[PDB]
Amino acid sequence: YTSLIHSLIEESQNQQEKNEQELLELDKW
Amino acid sequence: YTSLIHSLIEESQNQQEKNEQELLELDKWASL
Amino acid sequence: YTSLIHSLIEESQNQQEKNEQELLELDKWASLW
Amino acid sequence: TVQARQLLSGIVQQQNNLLRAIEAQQHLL
Amino acid sequence: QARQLLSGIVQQQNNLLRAIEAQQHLL
Amino acid sequence: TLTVQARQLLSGIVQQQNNLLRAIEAQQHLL
Repeated sequence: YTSLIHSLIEESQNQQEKNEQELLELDKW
Repeated sequence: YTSLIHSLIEESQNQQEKNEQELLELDKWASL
Repeated sequence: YTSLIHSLIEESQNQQEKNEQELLELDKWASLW
Repeated sequence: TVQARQLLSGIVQQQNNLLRAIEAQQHLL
Repeated sequence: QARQLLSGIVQQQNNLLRAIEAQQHLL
Repeated sequence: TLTVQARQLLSGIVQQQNNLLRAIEAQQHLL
């Protein structure tokens, strides 16, 4: 299960950075 | 703790499926 | 590690109480409006 | 803006359970 | 564009939940 | 005005996910 956890954590990190962009993109309104 | 985690995970799965359903209804009649 | 986790737990507990309070007043501050 | 409140509430309520799950897992660890 | 973030967030929720779920298996 | 109080919660929610993710990472490093 550990390879899966590593992959899920990296996906999360990438999703977090995206959401913060998409919120920062909603901040530029 | 094991029983308590299994229950919270299962309540979350429920809440996820509902959160997903709801986001579709929001998306549904927002596209109207 | 345990010091780090419990730091994150506590800050999540604080952020959760904050989000929950914000959610509340947000809801009332509408229904009434 | 009503169906957004139901979603926001379900998000915040599920973040509470993620956080609880983590708390409880911390006693297992 | 908040409704695309809204979907980003619900998506995060699932990411997080599945990590905890997987970690439980380890335990 | 109400549309402003909902951008606060959204930042607060997104920060909470960063909070929880960081904890899960830390805890996986112990696990």
